[PDB]
Amino acid sequence: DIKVTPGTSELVEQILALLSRYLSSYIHVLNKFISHLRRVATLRFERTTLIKFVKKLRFYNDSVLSYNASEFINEGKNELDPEADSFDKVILPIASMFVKSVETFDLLNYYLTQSLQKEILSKTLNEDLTLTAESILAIDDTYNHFVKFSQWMIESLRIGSNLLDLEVVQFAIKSADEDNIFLQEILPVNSEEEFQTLSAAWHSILDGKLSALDEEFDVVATKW
Amino acid sequence: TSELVEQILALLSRYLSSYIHVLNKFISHLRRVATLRFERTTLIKFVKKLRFYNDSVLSYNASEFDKVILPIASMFVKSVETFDLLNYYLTQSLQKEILSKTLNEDLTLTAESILAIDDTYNHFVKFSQWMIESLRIGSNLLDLEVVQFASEEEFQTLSAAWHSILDGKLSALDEEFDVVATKW
Repeated sequence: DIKVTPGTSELVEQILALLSRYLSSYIHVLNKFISHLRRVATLRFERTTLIKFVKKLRFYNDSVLSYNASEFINEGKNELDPEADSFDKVILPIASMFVKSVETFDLLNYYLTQSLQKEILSKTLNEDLTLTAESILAIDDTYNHFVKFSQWMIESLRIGSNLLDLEVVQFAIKSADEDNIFLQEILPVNSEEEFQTLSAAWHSILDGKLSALDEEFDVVATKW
Repeated sequence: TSELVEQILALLSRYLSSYIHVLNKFISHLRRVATLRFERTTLIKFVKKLRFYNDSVLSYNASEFDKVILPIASMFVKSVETFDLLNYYLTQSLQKEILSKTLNEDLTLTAESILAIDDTYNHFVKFSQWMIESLRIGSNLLDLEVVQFASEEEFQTLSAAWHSILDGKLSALDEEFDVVATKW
């Protein structure tokens, strides 16, 4: 139904630029932490795990920044009947990349803010090596908003399926055995113009979450 | 084509269920090794995600162009990059940590289970790469990390050969999994 226009490739690159900024922010703070952890001999193997996760995030970020949206977008001259790309089809690969990246950040956040924190305390007692409570809060907040953004893109285009579902959203749903961001906070709507508007609002909400994250990340890296 | 997508997804479900099975057993056995408490919790996080993917795939009923291929390729890519993270944690970092904390080999993986884990992974990577490239749906957003460092009958025919190769690998894997589980 909805067809791509000559502004679509721009919109896709702006959406992907947010993901690059989210990936680049972790790359930056974890590069700094991994470098500091060279001095702590008992965290040798946690350090190699974090380096694994960083290599992956850099891989995703390098892929996002290499994507030439134009290559994958066939416009018309003005709705070339059978050949202008459908909008939902142009967004699907982007939503797919968001979903895969969100599920990585779910695993990495849990390692970095739960498991590792306890392990660092258990091995060293050293609160200087831990994240601040405000950084964990900002990590969780940003993650929840990228998850909701991703749900928003997918459901507003009706491109959703079991294969594009996020763990945390399905978990919140299934917790229907009884400020509820993922939940029956539903969504509906209806043209590329209307998509562009809501994605302009989301861009601004995500850009604010990311500046806050960066600020907390700058503060914690003070300790190192 | 419908029963072909169900065949491809079933291989993915078998790969996922096989890890779910052996890690559920590992996690149980770690239940009372206090020095391994927070490692056990990270494994539980990974298993919960593999369970989630598996349930997703099993619930998916093939009944719906780009809007069929791409969610499926997307699922394989996302599953593979996860097993890439989990294999590294499970066969490298955690193995060393286990040796460092316990001082013995009673909880480690066999050298053979590790070879099987890596062999299956490498075959799922080549399989995923083969499908995506042959179906000409490749993009930076579907690339696999590891592939960076390292014709109408066509699809049907190679699918068949891969289904046979993978079925074997999966069977070898699950063999080595039973072997390490008896070791514990």
